[PDB]
Amino acid sequence: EDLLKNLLTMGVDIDMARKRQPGVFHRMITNEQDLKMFLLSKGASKEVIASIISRYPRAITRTPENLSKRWDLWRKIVTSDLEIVNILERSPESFFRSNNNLNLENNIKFLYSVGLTRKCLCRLLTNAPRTFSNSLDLNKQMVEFLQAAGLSLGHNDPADFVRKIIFKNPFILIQSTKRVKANIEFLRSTFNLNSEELLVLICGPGAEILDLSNDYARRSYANIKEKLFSLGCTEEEVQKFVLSYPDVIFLAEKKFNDKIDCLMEENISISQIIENPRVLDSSISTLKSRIKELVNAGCNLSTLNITLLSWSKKRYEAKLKKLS
DNA sequence: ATTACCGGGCTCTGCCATCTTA
DNA sequence: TAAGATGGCAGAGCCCGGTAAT
Repeated sequence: EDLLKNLLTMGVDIDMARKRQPGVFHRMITNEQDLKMFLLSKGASKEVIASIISRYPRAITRTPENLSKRWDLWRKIVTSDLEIVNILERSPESFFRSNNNLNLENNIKFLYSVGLTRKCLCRLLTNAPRTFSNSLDLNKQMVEFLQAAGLSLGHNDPADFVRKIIFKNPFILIQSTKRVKANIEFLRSTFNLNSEELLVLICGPGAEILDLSNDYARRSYANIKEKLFSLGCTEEEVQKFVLSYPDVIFLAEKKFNDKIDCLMEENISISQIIENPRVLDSSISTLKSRIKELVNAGCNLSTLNITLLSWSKKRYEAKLKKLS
């Protein structure tokens, strides 16, 4: 009876919560009060708590014992309570979507057995907390898939390919094997692509391509190809460009296009752009801002070394002063 | 003294469909 | 036989600066 009343004083968005997990509002007993006190005990603010419950109401059905034990387990990896509060504020999901603290502990044990340092586990938990609410079996499937993928390519020891991939791509363990697989084949088919260069790309600059949802990478590449084609770039140039800078794939089509256009409207050549791909790191606002200042000075941009467009504020602002 | 090369940091959460489970 | 547990989807960059090269 008191549920809807307490949720209110807690400042919970009751309507949003009702829509997310209706079943929680039909339970006879709930522990919203204990949860609030528990989360307060560990630094969480009243607003954070309200936000947490609004998003994952089932949170209020956990007991003081489970909560405390789960938290303790996380503290085997994360060095402070505050670090755990921030993770839960980001997404309540990993912490609250399971009450199975045995599975959690097995996940921790299994990851250690994979050869991962506690520092790495901390990295995994902080970046991809949801790794730890996966079933052990799900985490096993991915690790196996990765070993199998490692040796199916030219890797001297798969067990170490796994750890490299996990370090560069903390999110790898919260992707389906279907998704990752599709992204590897995309890369393999689309480009060259010998195993040795595939490995490097995968454990390096192109690591997060493997986390890309279905058809997103193929579609992004096809737009890049078209856009660059219409601009007089050959296929080999496009390939070279994307491989020298796979981050470009993460941009939305319109953003990529808009960014190319905003540069070339100031008469920077497409050749200048793709030979200095990092200029594509700066936002359209930042590029426009700097382009104004540069042309606002003696600069012609057509013959200027445009690398500065993507330099840190400090280094850019310095070069700009000198330029006057 | 200045630019090139290059890696690292942030936050990547929140929804829904399908099973398990009691 | 409804909730809880679980898997898996779609989501759509920008910035800084240490160190090597010049």
